[PDB]
Amino acid sequence: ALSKDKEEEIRKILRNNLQKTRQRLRSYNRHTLVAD
Amino acid sequence: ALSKDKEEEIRKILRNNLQKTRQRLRSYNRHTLVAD
Amino acid sequence: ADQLTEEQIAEFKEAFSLFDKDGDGTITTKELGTVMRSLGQNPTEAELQDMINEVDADGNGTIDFPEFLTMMARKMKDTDSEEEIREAFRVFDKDGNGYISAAELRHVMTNLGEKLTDEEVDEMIREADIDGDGQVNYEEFVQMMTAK
Ligand SMILES: [Ca+2]
Ligand SMILES: [Ca+2]
Ligand SMILES: [Ca+2]
Ligand SMILES: [Ca+2]
Repeated sequence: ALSKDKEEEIRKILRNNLQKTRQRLRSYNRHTLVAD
Repeated sequence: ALSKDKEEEIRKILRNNLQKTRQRLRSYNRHTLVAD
Repeated sequence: ADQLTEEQIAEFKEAFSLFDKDGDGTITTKELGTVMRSLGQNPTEAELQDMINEVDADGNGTIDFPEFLTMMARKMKDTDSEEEIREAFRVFDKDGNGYISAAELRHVMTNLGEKLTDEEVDEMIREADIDGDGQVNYEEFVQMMTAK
């Protein structure tokens, strides 16, 4: 029975790290090209 | 051997705690005086 | 995980000393009142008793250093918050296995209404996987939730 506000805080925390993780993940896109 | 500035900070430290108790005291006023 | 540094604790001890003018290790109404009066504050006797009573968690009639430590730490007195934290674990730990796996995390992320790759989940789990056991434990989850 978590409040919506509490859930939102949890989501924001996860969202915040997700964006940072996504940025780092997208960084490796450079090495996703193995064509030569 | 602390600077007076530290002592001044106590006023803020006590004021913060004092306000919390004061608000609690204020809540008793609501129980004795109520109108709607 | 989060602990006060020696410098902060030293300041805390000094703060106790600030209220404990006689240095007897005990702070009473007279000492507290004297400190407040010294600060130019003029509290009533009832208020002074209330101040001690409110923060007197042990109810020993006095405010000990531990009581002051939490007092000046501005810690919440709501211990029911532990239940709320536990509930969050129950929500995330849908399978109730006591642990949060990548699949369980993926379901939470999926419920957000976004599509992410398994690799992203694995990377997120990996980063939050402090012990590197391939699973997220309670301590690891707490670190994730206390992340700012
Ligand atoms: Ca004392
Ligand atoms: Ca006490
Ligand atoms: Ca689980
Ligand atoms: Ca782990």
